[PDB]
Amino acid sequence: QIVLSQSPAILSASPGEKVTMTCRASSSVSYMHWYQQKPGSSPKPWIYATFNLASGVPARFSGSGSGTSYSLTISRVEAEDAATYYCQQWSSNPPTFGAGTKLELKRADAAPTVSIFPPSSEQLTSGGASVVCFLNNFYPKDINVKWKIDGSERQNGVLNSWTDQDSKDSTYSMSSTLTLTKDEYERHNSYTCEATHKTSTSPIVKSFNRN
Amino acid sequence: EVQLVESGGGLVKPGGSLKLSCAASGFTFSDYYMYWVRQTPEKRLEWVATINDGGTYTYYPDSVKGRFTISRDNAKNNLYLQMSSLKSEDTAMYFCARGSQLGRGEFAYWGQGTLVTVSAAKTTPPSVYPLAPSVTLGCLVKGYFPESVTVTWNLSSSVHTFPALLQSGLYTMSSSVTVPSSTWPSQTVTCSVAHPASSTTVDKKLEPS
Amino acid sequence: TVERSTRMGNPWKAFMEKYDIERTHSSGVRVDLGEDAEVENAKYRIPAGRCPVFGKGIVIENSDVSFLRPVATGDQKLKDGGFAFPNANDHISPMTLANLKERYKDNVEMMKLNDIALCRTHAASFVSNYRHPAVYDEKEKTCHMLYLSAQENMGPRYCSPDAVFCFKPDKDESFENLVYLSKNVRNDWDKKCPRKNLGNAKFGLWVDGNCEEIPYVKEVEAEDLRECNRIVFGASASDQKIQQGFRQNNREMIKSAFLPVDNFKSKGRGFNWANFDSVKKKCYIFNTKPTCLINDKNFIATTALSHPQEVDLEFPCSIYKDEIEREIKKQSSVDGERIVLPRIFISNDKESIKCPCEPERISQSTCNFYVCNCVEKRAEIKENNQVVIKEEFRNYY
Repeated sequence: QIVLSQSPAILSASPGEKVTMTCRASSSVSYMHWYQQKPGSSPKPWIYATFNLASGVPARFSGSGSGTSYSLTISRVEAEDAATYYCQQWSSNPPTFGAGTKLELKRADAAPTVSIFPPSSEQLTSGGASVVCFLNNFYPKDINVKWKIDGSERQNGVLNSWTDQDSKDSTYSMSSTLTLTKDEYERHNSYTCEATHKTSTSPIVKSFNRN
Repeated sequence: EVQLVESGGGLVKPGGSLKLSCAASGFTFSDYYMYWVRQTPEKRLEWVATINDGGTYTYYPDSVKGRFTISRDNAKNNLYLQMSSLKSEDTAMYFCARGSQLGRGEFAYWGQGTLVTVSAAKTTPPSVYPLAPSVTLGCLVKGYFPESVTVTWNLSSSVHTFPALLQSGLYTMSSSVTVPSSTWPSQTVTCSVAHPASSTTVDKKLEPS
Repeated sequence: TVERSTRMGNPWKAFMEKYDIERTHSSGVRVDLGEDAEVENAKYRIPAGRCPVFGKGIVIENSDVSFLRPVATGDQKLKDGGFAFPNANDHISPMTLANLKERYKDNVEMMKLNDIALCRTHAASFVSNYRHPAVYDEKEKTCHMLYLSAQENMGPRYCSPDAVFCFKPDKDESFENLVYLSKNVRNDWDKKCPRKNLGNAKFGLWVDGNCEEIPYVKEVEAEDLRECNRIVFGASASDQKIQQGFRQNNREMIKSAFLPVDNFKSKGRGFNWANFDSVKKKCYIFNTKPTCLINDKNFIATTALSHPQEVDLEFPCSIYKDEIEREIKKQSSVDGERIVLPRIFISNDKESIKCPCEPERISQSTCNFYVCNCVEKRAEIKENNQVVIKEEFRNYY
């Protein structure tokens, strides 16, 4: 097994910048192929054999190297380049790939559209109760979320899932999901998804009542 | 254009068996080599197997020696992969792939992929719960296993599918959508949630106010 | 079932032995002065090449006279006659090919020889190890014995613009049908020395199971194949007072005219090979013996010894398929046996290679060769075009 070492693992970059990502083999190699992968699709061939760009790829991209050091090079980044990039060799058997380099993109620091929602009408009558909150179109990616029941944070039943970076604008989105039983849902009144982002300082609260 | 379409993935117990299929079209299938490539949950691409033009020589790594068996029905343009003595290390999205006129060991064409989940836990149907209050909406999809499930609505540029998280054995995900606030409930919105592994489809209309 | 061999051979060894010019010629091409011989008393150097030189001849400077005309005798002053034997009677030189078959009619093995061999065998019969070099004109089927063994005389003192006799060897169109012959040109030259140019081919180096390009080469401008075959002959292996003796009809001093007497003989080492590109009109010369052909339709592999025009179009396309299928003589079908495949990653048959990925169909190959790249080679081309075992696999071989 030839061990290909991609570095950096993450590469944030504003639209306009020339940005490069590295790939490093254990034993020597003749040439290195590269692949782009957007989320929810198989990786497409991007550069064939060090230098030669594949069919349909923008000429803004570029590639180079020798022996063990190889390097994909963008001349000017765009929001459509927001993808994970993989280097691969088949100059010694078995063929091997790198871990990956996730190109993120920068943007003007936008705040989310927060919107708390109650549990569904059906979920209650034969099961527990799941209180929900969405945070759509924001940047940067880290965003703290607190679930306060009667001025008291629950913490245990919360699951937190982020989206991939959107290919059009370059924002992120999140869906926080608080979980309870139908009994302990009916023991409390206040339900708030307080969200702490770098845009405000003071948190974006979003509450309801059930009277 | 070149067309690769995988099928026949799902839940399998650790130690059992499964066979895959890969339909081929838009090129003379017998003139090319065919391969198999997998991708882990950690997002690690790994070569699985190689087969030549006439199926006279196959090649495999020592990670799947003896267990795995690549094969091809050139008669009606198909590629397969038998998978004996399965393990949770083999849990991945599986891709068939094709070479090129250039002979440099490249992966020029890839199918969409087919998912093989290998856990001793059993199948479960989903629980489609609607989410009601420009305005945002959504559908919670809790208490299912294995992956995947795919939510489809009815404005998809303002649609976000949150990836699943293993809560406690069963996977839990949500999916949101934004519409003009005037166009609901006057135009009634509906999400639809397929679970191919359990082999069940469910849909729900969000109620107003 | 399909394991790969570790032994690193070459299928081209037999085919390419006639282009190993140091081995098969063993003397210089342009100027050929490889063997020493006594002439009267002192020791002199003369032609010793084991192969014929197709298209070679001596251009005399400031002369309408041919070098194939006789040596200038007595009253013929300024040495402006030529290099061949005096035209005394014509029972030793010149000869028609008809009169060689008439003279040596009764002899069995002389009549079995070819036209070039017959002329030479005859010409190296006249009396020491000194024999006279010959020139066989194929067009006119004539056998010219040369009296003057010399080839170049183009020194700094007596030759630049100003009776003293100047000359050099060259390949012009007037010399193309001639064949320069030492006393040692082997009678089996037809099956051991280069004649024809190899069409659909450039020379290369065997780097573990595939014929690769030579890195270190001299590019020059050549319009046709003739200009490339001329240039390489000028670059090729070279092994480099009298007026009063000449006009007395001296047998021994004229025989050793302009000859050197202390060993800078090439023994066939020099810029002897070239690859001609028909499309680019470039001629790539080099001084390491090639060990294979690359099958490229835009190229013609040529040497300084080769003919300036003739081209064998039939590349040996079966060479790889034959060597793979002979190396399955562990039978002495596949069910009981497994197969140890030899180290050959190029073949006209794709299935025969057993490549780990899709091989490269070479567009430029007339043979329709597939070339398997995705495989760890155990060799490389170091400095001076030296094929060497890689550091990683030094200890096994």
